[PDB]
Amino acid sequence: SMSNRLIFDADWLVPEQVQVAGQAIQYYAARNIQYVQHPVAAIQVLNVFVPAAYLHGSSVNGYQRATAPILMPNTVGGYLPGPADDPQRVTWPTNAGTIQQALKRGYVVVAAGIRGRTTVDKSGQRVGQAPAFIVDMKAAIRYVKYNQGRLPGDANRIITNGTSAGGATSALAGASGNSAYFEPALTALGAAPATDDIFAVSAYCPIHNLEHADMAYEWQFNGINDWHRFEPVSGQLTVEEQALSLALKAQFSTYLNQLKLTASDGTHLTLNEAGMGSFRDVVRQLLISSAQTAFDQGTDIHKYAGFVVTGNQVTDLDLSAYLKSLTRMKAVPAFDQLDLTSPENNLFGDATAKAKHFTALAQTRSTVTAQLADAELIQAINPLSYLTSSQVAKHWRIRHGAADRDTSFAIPIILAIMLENHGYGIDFALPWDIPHSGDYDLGDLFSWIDGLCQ
Ligand SMILES: CCOC(=O)c1cc(O)c(O)c(O)c1
Repeated sequence: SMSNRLIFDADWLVPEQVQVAGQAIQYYAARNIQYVQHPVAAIQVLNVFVPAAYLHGSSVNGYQRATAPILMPNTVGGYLPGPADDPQRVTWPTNAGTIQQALKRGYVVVAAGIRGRTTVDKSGQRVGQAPAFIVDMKAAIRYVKYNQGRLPGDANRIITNGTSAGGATSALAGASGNSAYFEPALTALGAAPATDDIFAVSAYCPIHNLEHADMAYEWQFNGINDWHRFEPVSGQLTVEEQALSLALKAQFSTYLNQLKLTASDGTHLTLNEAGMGSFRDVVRQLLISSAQTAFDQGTDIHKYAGFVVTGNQVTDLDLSAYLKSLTRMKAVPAFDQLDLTSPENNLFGDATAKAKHFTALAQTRSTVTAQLADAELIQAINPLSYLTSSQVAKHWRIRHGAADRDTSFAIPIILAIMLENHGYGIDFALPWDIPHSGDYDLGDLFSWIDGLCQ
């Protein structure tokens, strides 16, 4: 209700510890904070965790109570609801281990719970489909920022983190700070009256740019006709699927070209009608760079086909061979399925429709009665749209595993290039033989954060 003043009180913080890696880590916790006045779902609370030193005058890793970074991780996966996390948490889904490490690192952590596509309200009405997830994420950011100086850590040093859908969530938050589009939703929630622009973005395999992901996917996996994706399940593409695949691949050239992406010197990155060109060379060079890094560590990079090694250097790559050994994960279309059965179909549904299309192609060739999601909505939840009406985070670190087949490498790469083309700081890589996952390189992530904040 409006009796909730959204005022944080450090006296709520109570001491706890967690034994991790030969050390007990001392911290304080304040759990289940209602971060908006008018929540529609019980999941809409946030936890706050604080290195013990910050309640005793002391410092950790060069940070203090007023200066510490605020890590805002989320537990969002598959665009499902992400409960408020907790270093003591051991039920799926959780990044408790990351929270432990971030506390050890001296970060304040604010783990907000976020509605997802399956979330329902008191009556059993869906209230977690787009753009609920980013609205909630923003509402939690606003809470923190409204509470600057009551809440430990620096609210001008918020750094979101997330994996997959959670990665897109982190990314979208960094891209869309103070976007007018979300104002009516936040106001309807009674979120705190403060800004929601953040400082830095960490994102692992962000499943974003959803309305172009079908094109990017086929540009990559066309020619590979068997797919493999909890139960082991697999199929073989139909002629119809193959038709869509070939068409989706072709269309990707047209989309990619109009982006006007450029390389470091200044060359327009392009593709011809057959999907070949300087942009494909960039993808290839990034995989080559990923393989070299592993090679230098004594890793057998020939686990996957295609790599040319000359002496001690990965000099080239047969991209098609690699992709064939990587294997295709999703059928066609990969994201906007024609029978509305994908997570993203469900994501774009509403209180009325469980699922919608979000591309012209899938709406046109729909095998089930369906409507197209609002064009402004699709646009609003795509990070890329804010780079080409908001204040954007200036610092980004993006990772997508070279063994991750959940979305085309082209998706994170486009994001990284746009960021770079437009003057943002951007640390990008496709970590060798890394599957769909996140938080696997915390030592480098934390070092990157420490580079920004100290
Ligand atoms: C399965 C874990 O990762 C996900 O969050 C995720 C989300 C999506 O929207 C996807 O399309 C996907 O392949 C994975």
